[PDB]
Amino acid sequence: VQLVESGGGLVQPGGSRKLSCSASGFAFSSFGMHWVRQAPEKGLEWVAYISSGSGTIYYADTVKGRFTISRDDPKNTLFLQMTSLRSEDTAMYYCVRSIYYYGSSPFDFWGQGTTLTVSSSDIVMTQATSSVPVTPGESVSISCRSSKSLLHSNGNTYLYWFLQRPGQSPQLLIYRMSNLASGVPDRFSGSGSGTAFTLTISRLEAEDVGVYYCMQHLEYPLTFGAGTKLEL
Amino acid sequence: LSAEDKAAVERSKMIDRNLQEDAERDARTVKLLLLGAGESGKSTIVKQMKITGIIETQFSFKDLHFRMFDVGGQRSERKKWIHCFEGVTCIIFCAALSAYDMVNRMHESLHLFNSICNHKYFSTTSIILFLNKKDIFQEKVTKVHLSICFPEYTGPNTFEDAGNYIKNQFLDLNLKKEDKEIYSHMTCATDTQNVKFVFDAVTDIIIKENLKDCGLF
Amino acid sequence: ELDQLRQEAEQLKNQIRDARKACADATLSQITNNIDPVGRIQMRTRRTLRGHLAKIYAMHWGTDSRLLVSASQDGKLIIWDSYTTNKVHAIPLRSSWVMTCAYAPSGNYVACGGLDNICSIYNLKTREGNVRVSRELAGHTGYLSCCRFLDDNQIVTSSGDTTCALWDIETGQQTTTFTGHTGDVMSLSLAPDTRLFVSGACDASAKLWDVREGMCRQTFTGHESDINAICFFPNGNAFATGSDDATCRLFDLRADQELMTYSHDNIICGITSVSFSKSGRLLLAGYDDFNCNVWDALKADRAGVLAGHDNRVSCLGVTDDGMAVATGSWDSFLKIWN
Amino acid sequence: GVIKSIFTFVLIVEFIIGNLGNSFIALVNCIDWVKGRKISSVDRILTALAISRISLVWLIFGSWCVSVFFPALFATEKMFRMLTNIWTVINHFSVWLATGLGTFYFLKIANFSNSIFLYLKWRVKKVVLVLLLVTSVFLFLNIALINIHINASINRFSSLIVLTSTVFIFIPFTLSLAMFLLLIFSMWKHRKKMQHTVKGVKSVITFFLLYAIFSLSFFISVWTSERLEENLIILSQVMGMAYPSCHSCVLILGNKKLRQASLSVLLWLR
Amino acid sequence: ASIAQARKLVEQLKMEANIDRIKVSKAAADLMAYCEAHAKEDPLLTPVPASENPFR
Ligand SMILES: CC(C)CCC[C@@H](C)[C@H]1CC[C@H]2[C@@H]3CC=C4C[C@@H](O)CC[C@]4(C)[C@H]3CC[C@]12C
Ligand SMILES: Cc1cc(C(F)(F)F)nc(Nc2ccccc2-c2nnn[nH]2)n1
Repeated sequence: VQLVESGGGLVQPGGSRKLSCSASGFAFSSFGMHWVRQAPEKGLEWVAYISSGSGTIYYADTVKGRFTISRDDPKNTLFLQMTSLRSEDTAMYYCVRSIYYYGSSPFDFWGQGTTLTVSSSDIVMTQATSSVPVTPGESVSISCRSSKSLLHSNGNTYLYWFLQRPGQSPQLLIYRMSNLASGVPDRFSGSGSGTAFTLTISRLEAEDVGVYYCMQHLEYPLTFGAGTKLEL
Repeated sequence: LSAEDKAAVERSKMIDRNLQEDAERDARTVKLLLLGAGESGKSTIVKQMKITGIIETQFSFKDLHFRMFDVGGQRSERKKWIHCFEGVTCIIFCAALSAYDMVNRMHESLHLFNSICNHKYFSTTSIILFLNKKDIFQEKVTKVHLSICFPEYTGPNTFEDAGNYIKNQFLDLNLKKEDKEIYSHMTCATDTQNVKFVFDAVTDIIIKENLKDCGLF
Repeated sequence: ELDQLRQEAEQLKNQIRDARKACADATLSQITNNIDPVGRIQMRTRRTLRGHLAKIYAMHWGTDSRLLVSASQDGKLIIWDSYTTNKVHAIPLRSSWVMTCAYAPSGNYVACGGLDNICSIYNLKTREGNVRVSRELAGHTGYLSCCRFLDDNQIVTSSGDTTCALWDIETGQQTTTFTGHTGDVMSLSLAPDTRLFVSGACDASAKLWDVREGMCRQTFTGHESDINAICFFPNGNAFATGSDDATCRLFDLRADQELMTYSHDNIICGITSVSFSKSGRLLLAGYDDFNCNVWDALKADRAGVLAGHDNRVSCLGVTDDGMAVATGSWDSFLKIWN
Repeated sequence: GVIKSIFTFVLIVEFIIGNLGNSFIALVNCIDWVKGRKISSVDRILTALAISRISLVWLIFGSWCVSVFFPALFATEKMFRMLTNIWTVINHFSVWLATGLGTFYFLKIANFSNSIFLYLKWRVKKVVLVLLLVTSVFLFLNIALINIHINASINRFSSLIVLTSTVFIFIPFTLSLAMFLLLIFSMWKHRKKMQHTVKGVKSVITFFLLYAIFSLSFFISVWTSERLEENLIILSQVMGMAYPSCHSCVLILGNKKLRQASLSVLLWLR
Repeated sequence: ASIAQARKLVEQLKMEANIDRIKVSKAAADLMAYCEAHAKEDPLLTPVPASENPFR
């Protein structure tokens, strides 16, 4: 499974740079997709969403109508045709491997990314932990409170957790605030009281170093926390 | 609903859309089931129409796809998996016209044809009678009489009359003649037009099913 | 000598019949007569699972008693989210003919099986994202009528080769073949402790096997028709087996004999599935009458005429939490009842 | 005089036969709807047609009652505009629903390998509904033009009313004829295809021919022949209502489960 | 020839027959006890109010 992309480079503001992300290894046409930016020295915020074949497309308030993202299911490639670049649009785009069923693991794989640079009522979430010194062999419960209660009629608490290692791409740790993603060691577990959401990690090693993003999936203008860095 | 619920519902509708396109392709992709006894010309007919468990053969002919299913393997009571062939929209039975005297294999051939056509599940699936090994029967009909096969035979030892009598007996095994119709195509085991016969018969079945679904027939 | 061995077998059959009769002092109806009857059960259709283009053949639940796997002849194995009706998956089969589907208790794996004679086992949580076969077990000379995961690696397959088989998925071979069923096994039920599994075959006899030791422990021949679905009691010392004669016969392990028969003059369509409850008070069955008639286990009477399906209820199941009942049918819809 | 008498006679016999036919379709579909018997899309379309044509027949009987109960009210021209508007709406719905039925039959029965037909074959119910929804522009244009003609009449004038709605109903009839004619060919080419290998409609074609010849006769007569202006209203009403009178009969004859229901109720009457 | 499977069937039948058989009365009593001690928490027998039912 791979998520290679295209685009990038110095693109003049107000222009039109198209990013094509081709995936070889899984079913493009039966497995949805996203676009999450990440500035060179900032956190990650969701940009656009494409169903597994462009069923419904959603945009952030800063890219609403400005972008036009599609895909070619026969070509196994996802196309980010982006128009009218600006100063706040220069960010490292991840064509996110996102799937949507019950107990699914969306955002499981994030591609190698392609940095795009430009020449010169949401559910806000809190990551007040900021910086925490994590010691090996110690249990860690990290918190992310939600502005709106993340519960629902079905009772699923839509909170996610992602691991961003230096130079690599985020991988899903805890999905729906309690469940554990495939390939994650069993030392992670998820529990929460409705607003205060504790990510329980026991006996951490060097494989966990990085930053942790809490993502909700209630109202589709998704929010990510600032991301608390976990360093020894 | 929630954004996850909305996205999962969208993925549900679009899995439904993918299944809808699959069923569109299956509108022209017609399911055939081959019913042959042990060495009943089934290999010859599958070879000609080409030009254990099950054997699946996919192909097409003038923009009409066919998926043929061979069930010679999996010898069992056949009363506990035959309902899987409810969705098949064509049945091709196979035999040899000369199989009326060795041991009688014609008895068992007609027996499973009766169990298939007069089945409480196959009351709405039609019949194609692919016959093979016609040359041996043509050579042998004058040699030995058919009366040993059927004690109620008074005709001559001629291939035309013997074939007609065998086809009358074979057709009499069906009692629900309204929903299904039996096509016949006498093959001398060397014809290349078997796939064309399948095309025409399957198109006829599609026409008849569509007429019934329109309430006209 | 075949004659003397046959005579010894007949004498052993006479001995088992005599022991069963000598242990039959009183019936379960006698004991249960002096208790308040269940009465009438009313469960409606709370949601219908639409999307299968073909008829649903097998249905199974999960440990969480939410997810639901359904097998159809359309070549698709679809998983559903019951509470919020949503097609989780659409697995395109190599062979469109599937009769059994088993959701592993871990929820990481599903199984199919049919005329391909192969237990196609899929790692749903694929690193790719789609669903692909993880193993294609090829050792059975017959159709796979029922499979049930013991662990993620152990699967017991009830096949058309007159034998059940315990498989090592990673190895691919059969670690133990359960022989003794003169007829092809149609359904198997697991005890809660996952130590002894029963197998209802077409020989009108369910056999209680020992998974580890490898031989049958007790045999139960009371039916006049082949056993299509078998379900242990929640305690596990008894089970109810459904047949095509429209009669379900409950057998007790310790007495190793028949207990009760659930039949009526109105019900002639054969039972296609058998389900208990979390307490075992109620015996559900799906028939060819396109209906789900449900029986009172303790007292022989029909305590429900649940009917919402146009076609035959092939697969019937009850959740692990006992909250609801699923009724997969040939009308291409699964419906939950409450 | 005598022309008015026997035309009222044929109007009333059409009223009774159309009422019986549409009530027949509606009853034999609704009873299966409530009993639980499986009902097909064809019979749903036939139920919609039955209710539309029963509304049409009721409206024509109301028009004749106005002609009889109060001729002074028949001379008001206000009820005339009001009734003409609703008649146009309902009869357009009825005729285009019949044409949608024809589209259903032609899409499902014929065997055309073109991608247009194969796409149309899959969505055959959706195509019928789309046709019933897209004939709304034709209905609106007919309403506007007949209202322009009635305003001009208020300001031989009735001859333009009968001529206009004559053409506006032939146009869905001929598009039905195009689909029906292709059905004969597609069956004929399939019959010929099977002819090389081993080897109800009369009612619909006869009814189409009778409708066409009567419509052409009345159209040309009003266009050229005189002496029909003084009976233009009554003849126009009977002719413009005869389509739901007999098309329902030929339709219940064509359909198989409607025919079986007719046989069952005939046995019940015995 | 037939000695193999004949002896196998005889041995299996002997192993099945030698097992102790509790009287049907005790089996029925145990079934009743398990049914009664668990019928209270049976949502099928006692349909819980829909506030506790995720199938509203
Ligand atoms: C010839 C075929 C194809 C089309 C038939 C429709 C036309 C010609 C006919 C049939 C029904 C008719 C209308 C029915 C009833 C009345 C009410 C009366 O107070 C004035 C005439 C008026 C308003 C008729 C005008 C002409 C009419 C619209
Ligand atoms: C009784 C009968 C039989 C048949 C059959 F030939 F297919 F068998 N077809 C129709 N109908 C139509 C078919 C195509 C187009 C238009 C109509 C139509 N329009 N109005 N009435 N029929 N009807």
